[PDB]
This record gives sequence, C-alpha cells and structure tokens, in this order.
Amino acid sequence: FREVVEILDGKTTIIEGRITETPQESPNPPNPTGQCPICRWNLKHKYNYEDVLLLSQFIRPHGGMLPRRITGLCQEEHLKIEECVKMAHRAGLLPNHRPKLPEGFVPKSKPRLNRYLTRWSPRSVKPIYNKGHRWNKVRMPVGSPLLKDNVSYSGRPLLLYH
Amino acid sequence: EALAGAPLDNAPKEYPPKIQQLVQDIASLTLLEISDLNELLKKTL
Amino acid sequence: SGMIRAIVRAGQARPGPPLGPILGQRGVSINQFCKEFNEKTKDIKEGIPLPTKIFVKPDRTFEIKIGQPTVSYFLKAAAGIEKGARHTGKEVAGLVTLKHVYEIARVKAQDDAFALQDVPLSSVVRSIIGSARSLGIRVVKDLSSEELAAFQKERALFLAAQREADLAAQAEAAKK
Amino acid sequence: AAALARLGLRAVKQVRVQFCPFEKNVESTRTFLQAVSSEKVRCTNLNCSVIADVRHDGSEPCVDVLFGDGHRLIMRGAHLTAQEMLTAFASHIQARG
Amino acid sequence: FKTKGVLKKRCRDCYLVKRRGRWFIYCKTNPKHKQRQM
Amino acid sequence: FKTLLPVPTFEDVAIPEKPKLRFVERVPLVPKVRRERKNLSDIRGPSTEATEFTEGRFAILALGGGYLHWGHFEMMRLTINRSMDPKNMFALWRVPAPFKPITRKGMGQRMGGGKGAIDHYVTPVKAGRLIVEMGGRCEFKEVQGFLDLVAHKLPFPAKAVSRETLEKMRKDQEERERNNQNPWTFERIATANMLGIRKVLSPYDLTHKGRYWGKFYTPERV
Amino acid sequence: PTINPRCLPPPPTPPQEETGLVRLLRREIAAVFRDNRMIAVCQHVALSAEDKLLLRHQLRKHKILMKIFPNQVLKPFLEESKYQNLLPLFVGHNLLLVSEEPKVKEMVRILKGIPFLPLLGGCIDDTILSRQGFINYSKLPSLALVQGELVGGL
Amino acid sequence: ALKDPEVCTDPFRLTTHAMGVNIYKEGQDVVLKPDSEYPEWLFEMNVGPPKKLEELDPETREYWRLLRKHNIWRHNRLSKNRKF
RNA sequence: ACCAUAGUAGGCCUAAAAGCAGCCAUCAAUUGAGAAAGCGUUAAAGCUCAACAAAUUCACCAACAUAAUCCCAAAAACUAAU
Ligand code: FES
Ligand SMILES: [K+]
Ligand SMILES: [K+]
Ligand SMILES: [Mg+2]
Ligand SMILES: [Mg+2]
Ligand SMILES: [Mg+2]
Ligand SMILES: [Mg+2]
Ligand SMILES: [Zn+2]
Repeated sequence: FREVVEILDGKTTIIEGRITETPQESPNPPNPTGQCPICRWNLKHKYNYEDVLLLSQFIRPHGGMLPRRITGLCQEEHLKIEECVKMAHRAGLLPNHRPKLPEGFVPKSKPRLNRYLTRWSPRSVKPIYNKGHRWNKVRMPVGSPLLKDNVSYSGRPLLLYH
Repeated sequence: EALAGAPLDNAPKEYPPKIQQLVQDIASLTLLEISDLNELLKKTL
Repeated sequence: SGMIRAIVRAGQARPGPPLGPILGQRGVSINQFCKEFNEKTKDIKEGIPLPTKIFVKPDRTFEIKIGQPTVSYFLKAAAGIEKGARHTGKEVAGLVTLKHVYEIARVKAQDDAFALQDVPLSSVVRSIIGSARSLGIRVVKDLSSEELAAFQKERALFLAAQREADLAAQAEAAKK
Repeated sequence: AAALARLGLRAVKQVRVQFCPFEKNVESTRTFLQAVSSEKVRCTNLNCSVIADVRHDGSEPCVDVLFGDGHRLIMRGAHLTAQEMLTAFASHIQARG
Repeated sequence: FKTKGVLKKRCRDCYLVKRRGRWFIYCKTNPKHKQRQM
Repeated sequence: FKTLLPVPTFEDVAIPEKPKLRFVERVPLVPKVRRERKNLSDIRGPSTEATEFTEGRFAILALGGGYLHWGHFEMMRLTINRSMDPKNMFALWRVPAPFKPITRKGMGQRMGGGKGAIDHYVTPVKAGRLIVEMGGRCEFKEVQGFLDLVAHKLPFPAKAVSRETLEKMRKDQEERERNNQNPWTFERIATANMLGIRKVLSPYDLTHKGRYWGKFYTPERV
Repeated sequence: PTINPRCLPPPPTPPQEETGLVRLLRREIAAVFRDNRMIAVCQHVALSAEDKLLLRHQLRKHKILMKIFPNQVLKPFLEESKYQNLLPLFVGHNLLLVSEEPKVKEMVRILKGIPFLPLLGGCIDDTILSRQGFINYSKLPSLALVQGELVGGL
Repeated sequence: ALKDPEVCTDPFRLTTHAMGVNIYKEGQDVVLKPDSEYPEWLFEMNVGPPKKLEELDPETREYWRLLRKHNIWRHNRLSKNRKF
C-alpha cells in the first residue's frame, strides 16, 4: 500500500509517496482454476451481510469501496458485494471504518436505532400513510433482490418483501 | 541480439573492451610495423 | 487581437464593403489600408483576387502579408472562361492541358501555405487537379488549337441557351 | 492540462522538471510534464520558463515550482500518480493567490 | 424544476444524479434544463 | 490506435420514382351503403397477410392488434416525409386504405331503433403485420431513430425492425421454445384436454397456443 | 447451468489476424530502423499548430525528418529487435527524429531554442546515447577531423 | 464592379501559352517547353475519376487512406439524429 | 481523456452564402483531420464532435399525479417441506 505525505517546512512544501508492506493472498485456494476471487475460494452464493470478515477486504479505510478493476471481481458479484457493504454499514457493523471528525462527535444526537437488512437509506423513505387492503398491499422491502440466489438450507424461498 | 546499457556520466568508469584490445594489439608491434601501419593509414586517410 | 482573412484586388481597397464593415469593426480606418496595401503591390494588375492575411494588434495597429492568388482565378484564366460551371460534373466549364496545371504549381509553390511545409512539386499539382474537380474544368492530357476551339463553340452555345433561359426564368417569377 | 488553464497559471513564476527517462518509475513525471507544457497552459504568462532537465543516473524524478508569493513547492514524484501531482499543484494555486 | 415522466438530456452538459430516491437532471450552464422524475 | 473496420457498401439499391409515401384518401371512392357487423376476429390472433419483407429492408412490426383510421395515416405519412432523405430513402405502404365502416349512434338517446349512421373508416391490423416498409442505401441505425417515434404513436405497441433483427427475434422464439425446462406447456395441456381445461379455454386457444389473449400479444409466453 | 461460464476458465483464445495497416507499419518501422544512421527519440509535446509546422520547416532546412508511430505496433517490434533497450523511452508520449548523415550540432540548437522539448535519448549508429551523450557527441569533431588527428597522435 | 481581368480567347495562344500564370504587369507569357523535357511523373496522375475502394490494394496506404475517409462518412450519417 | 493545422470565400447562388438557405460536386497537403456532424454569426469570427497520438473495468434498453367520517389483522428475509 502507498501513502502520500505532505510536509510544510519554512514556506517549502514537500510531497512524497511511501510504500507500505501489503498482506498477500493465502497460498492454497480450494479452487485454483477460478477467475474472480469470490468463486476462487468457493464463496459463491455463500456470503451475507453478516460476513464482516469478507466485506472488510474490499473496502477503503474510510468506508468507501475499492474499484472493480483493482479487486478483479466479476460484475455480478461486485454489485452483490457493494450491496452488502451498504447494508453492513447501516446495520451498525464496521465501526472503525467511519471518518474521524473530532468536532462532530461531541454534539451527540438522538440515540441510534438498531436496524439490519435495510435495502434503502434512512433519509430517502417516506411513511406508508395509506397501506391498503390485501388485494393491493404496499409491502415494506427487506434485504436486496441481489441476494436471492444464496443457498437456502431450509429450502423455503427468502421473503424479500414483507 | 541486444544493444548496450547506455552508461551515464554520473559514474562513467567502464570503457569499451574493443578499444582496450586494440591498444594491446597495437602495442604488440615493432617500430618497423609502426611505420607500415602509419603509411597505410596515411594513404587511406 | 485576431486575424482577418480578406481577398482584395491589387491596389483597389475601397472604403466600403466587404473591407469597410469587417476591417473597421476591429477599429482600423480604411484610409490606412488605402496607402499600405495599395503601395504594397504595384506591379500586379488590379482585378486579380489576392487572399491576404491581416493581423490586428491590440493597439489597433495592423500587419499585412500578401500571398499567391487563388486557384479559381488561375484555372478560369487558363481555360479562358469568365465563371465556373453552375453544375459541376454534369457539364465541363473549360478544358486545359497538363502544362497549365504544372506551370501554376511553381507559382503557388512559393505560397506561405505550401512553401512553409516544403511540399514536393507533385503535392501542389494534385491539389490544383482536385480544385479543378469542383471548379468544372477538366484536365486534358494534351490537346491542340482545333480541339480547344471546338469546345469553345459548344460551351458558347450552351452558355447562350442558359443566358436566355435565366432571363425568361426571372420574367416568370416577377409576373407570377 | 485543461484544468490548469481554467485556474490561472499567471501566478506561477518558474517550473522545472528533473527526471531520468530510462528509469521505470518516471512515467508519472512524464505525464505531469506534458500537461504543464501544453499550449493552453503556456498561453497564460509570457515570462514563466519551463525547464525539462534530463539525466540518466539521477534516480530522483522531481518537480520544483516557485509561486508568486514566494513559496517553494517541490514534490519528488516517483510513487505518486499523475493525477495526484496535478491535483496538489492545482490546490496550491488557489491558496497562494 | 420541471416534474416530468422520462428524463432526457437537452444539452451535453446535463448530468444524471440520483438523490432522495429519484433521478434529477441537473444542468449548470442552462438552469432551465432542470428536470425531476415523478 | 484503433482498427479500421470496413464500411457497408450500398450500390445495388435502386431508388424508385416518388420515394415519398403515397397519400391515402379519408373515405374509399365507392362508399359502403350497407352497414355490416363489427367483426372482432379480424384483430384477434396472429396475422397471416404481409408478414415478410418484399422490397425494403426496414419496417415497423406490429406487436399488438388495433384499428388504424385516417388520422393515424396522416401521422405516419407526414413524419416520415419530413424526416427522411428522398434521394436515399423510399417507403412503401403495407396496409390498405380504410375500408371497414364504424358506426356511432347519436349523442344521448335510448338503446334500440337500430344501427346508427356510418361515422368513419378503419383498417384492421393483427399482430406481426408490417405497417410501413422502408428501404434504401443507408444503415439501420439512422432509420431506427425516426421510426420509433412513429411506432410509439400507433395504437398497438410496435417496434422498428429490420431484416436481421426480425430474424433474430424469430430465431430466438424457437430456441427459447426448444430448450424450455418446464415439462408442461400450454400447447400440451390444451390439445390433450388435461384437467378438463377445455371448459375454461376458448376454441381459438388451440391455435393461439396461449400467446394471444383478446387483441393482446405477449411474446414472452412459450 | 451447473457452473456459470464466467467462473469457468476462459475458452481457448481466438487467433487474432494482423491486417494490412498493422503490417504496413511493421515494415516502415523496419525500413526507418535500417537505412537511417541516426535515430533520435523525443517526448512529443502539445504545441501550437503554427509552431509545430514551423518546427517541421526548420528541421527541413537540415534534412531532418520526424515521424510518429503508435506504441501498439512499435513496442512489440522493438522488443523482438536489437533496440530493446529503448523500451523505457517508449512508455508514454514519444516523438521520433530521423536523419541521414547524422549531425546533431544543428539539431540540439533548435531543441535548446524551446526550453520545454526534452531530448530523452536515442541510438546513433547502433550505439545508445543519453542526453549527455548527445551533448558530448555534438561537441565532438567529425570523422575527417578525428581521423586526421588520429595519425598525429600515433 | 469588381471583376476578373479580361482573358485571352485565341486557341493558338492558349494551347501554347498559359496566360493566367503571369500575374506581373512587367512579366511575360511563359513559352511551352517540349513535352519530352517535362518530367514523366506529371503524365502518370489519375486524370479521370478518383480510384474506388477496390482498385486500391490492402498492402498500400492508399486503401487505408480511402477507408479512413469512408469511416468519417459513415459516422457523419449516423450522427444526423443529434438532439444536442 | 487528449486534440485540432493545407489548397479553399470549392463552383454556383445571394444584398452578403467563408464546412454550416439552396443547387452542384465531394477531390486534395500533412503520420494524422469529413468542401462537414452539431451549435453560433446579417455574413465572418468562435465553441464542440469525427481523424492524430495517449490509453483501455463495464455501459442495448428498462423512470408515469390525486378524493372526500378514521390507516387498516398483528407480525415475520433460514433448525431441514411433494
Ligand atoms: S468469476 Fe466466479 S464468482 Fe466472480
Ligand atoms: K403506444
Ligand atoms: K452555404
Ligand atoms: Mg485525405
Ligand atoms: Mg476527437
Ligand atoms: Mg399535482
Ligand atoms: Mg388495525
Ligand atoms: Zn443542460
């Protein structure tokens, strides 16, 4: 990993990049012939938003997500990983990946409401004032359709809209 | 084949070996051959 | 402050259009151009078009450089026709030999457009041929006086038919 | 290159570029040099001199800039990318102007 | 703004952006190009 | 540096005289003084007439069924004429002039008395029938631009299609029907009279194979 | 499908066919690297159209020509050739200077007239030089002068 | 009011002298030299219609020169539906 | 992203038609760039898009307002289901 250092020394600015040692991939994957990293370790259709140990290897230190070009994930899996990271952050997990702002932490606000499997964002959903009867029912979404292909040990389909 | 490594002037210390062996070959000749070598060079150049 | 592309007759800078409104818009009087350009060339007949480059400076001063005339005037004069063909391709306006195109090449080879690039002699002649493609004048390998004369009579008859047709066409539009 | 033109390079006194073209980590320096030496950037002040120093065994691709205020911006670009170098150069112009 | 059904770019400077759960056409040069999906 | 792909060459296409669309009369020259029943079987089901290209290479394919009257003809004619190049484009009608009368009784009167007076004339159009066929020496991309506008304003849903595109969607309607992994299909159940389903289905559903319901055609049903 | 084809290893790579344009550049690069004694590389810089044309005219006065070749057909060619050591100079934007009967005294002078036109390096008579080598080569006398002084020293 | 100067109409002089070449008042008509003295390359150019796509050769820059021109024509036609 | 130079105000046309009312032709310099794809000008000038080079994740298409006494089972994405 590379980091940028900017130093001010008597009206003179020096900017330089330093290389930090980077952890490497594990030696033996179960499926050496795979293309994308997800299917190389037989992780296809076997991860969810709870799997922090997996979603913490495809995100930036400040909560952002790395581009698909660097990681090498396929387009189908990259969107699923992107969706899980968004759901993971809203769920309260990954507390060390937030930006540091000393001035904003002191003015506390209303206590955080615990949530999980939030498809949308908290500030972009409007109350369902007129729900409706059973023949035309406005169903609150839970989870994402991108995760409907995950393995179901019970065998019953996941209820995405409820 | 390949070309040379393009040495720089920061640490210029390695002269071509073809020149060095020419120096040894020239120095390995008698004065009579010096005149013959000189006359041929003068006639050609 | 900019560059002005103007075609002016040799030593015939008039105090009006198209020189007046264009050159005077940048803030340069015409009387200045009535002395600079007219005295710039005095051995060139008036009435011959001359594409000139005018560089207007921020202090309202100007610089003038004169180039070779346009290809259109050279080929029309070489073919002896007063104007180009109205319908290029359908009709041939004038007939010229390869000498006229080749001889024009040397005259335009010293133009600032071509001489700066140091283009070969084959480069200029092809451009003149290409310009002749849209000008209506066909390049001929070689012809004589009688072959050229026959074309003149045929062109005159077709021109005369069009000249009288235009007069009738104008009359129809006005009356109707 | 287009970014520098819009930000007014007139407040820049002198820019020099020192790099070894035969090295492997000088591609970023080359891209920075071509962006700052573009025609659009040039046509902003007719006194600034752009110097392209070329060496072989220097092994230190560096860029040095002097602003009108009098600050010395020197960034040794060997691991930095072209975008980072331009962004840092562009940022200082607004502050020191 | 202009509440419309389908969003189209009237000039090449219009850029799409999704805010508050809806797609907005925001334009910098011409403010009259601002459009809002309903 | 990129690859210089060859460009299509169109030199064997001849532009016929009067390439613009022919005017269509509002009413047929000989009016029909006898009012006939409003057949609805002329819309239901697939089309059997004018399903293949004759001269041109582009056409508007009618996915659904509907009625075209003189108003729609004017919209099709005016839009194409002012948007195409007469030197490189020629268009041909694929539907006849309006001939079927439509009856409208007087405003606000009690039911009964009989059929009213003839109001206007319409042209029945089934599903899969080309409407306007265009050809020329130009590529499909530019022709598609101003044909979707005409197809959008038609009553029935329609698309702008060409020779290659039409075959591709017909060669995909067969592959999707051959590789289907569902053991039961509408064709198998209806014909064999399984579950006594003939009491619910219509006799025309034997031929429609379940792809047609009323005037609506759903191409995704196998 | 049991396994998605994306996760499966890719099919055998189709053999790409070189077109005429690519093969035309292959022989022109071979030609310009064969009959020309001086090959000087440069970093192409976006200059004014009038200034760029002026540079062409000035180099024409000393019989010096300049050509531009894309890296798509030049890097593979130089890799298999004997000038593989010039690959680091052909990574980014580049410009090639071609001359017969090499003489860099009138070439460096034009280059030094524009302070933002770097001279990376090049090969002169199958000998790779840096900018400093070019400067030393410029101040060096010609063959007649050097050989004329050679007999004096001997 | 601005018109080109009167041109020669004699076929004999036009076939032997190019009047339009001499634009100087003090200059004179340049006499035609024998065609043998003329360089041979001026009798080799395509006098007639321009070369088509097939008359050229794939192993020649002329084919790619014309194919490049055709690509621009194809791109221009497809751009007729610009809304910007 | 980057980047724009030749014949040349092409002929004709018009009060003026300079790639950009229309007609006609659509050749040609340069490794590279259309007698022009769009904007603009009274006409010019000018901006932009194709072509140089540089460079290379992917990018066809899929957006649609509201009713009157008070919303309307409560709630739930995995412990094994022909
Ligand atoms: S390529 Fe197999 S899961 Fe990504
Ligand atoms: K519709
Ligand atoms: K015009
Ligand atoms: Mg060309
Ligand atoms: Mg471009
Ligand atoms: Mg409303
Ligand atoms: Mg209740
Ligand atoms: Zn806009």
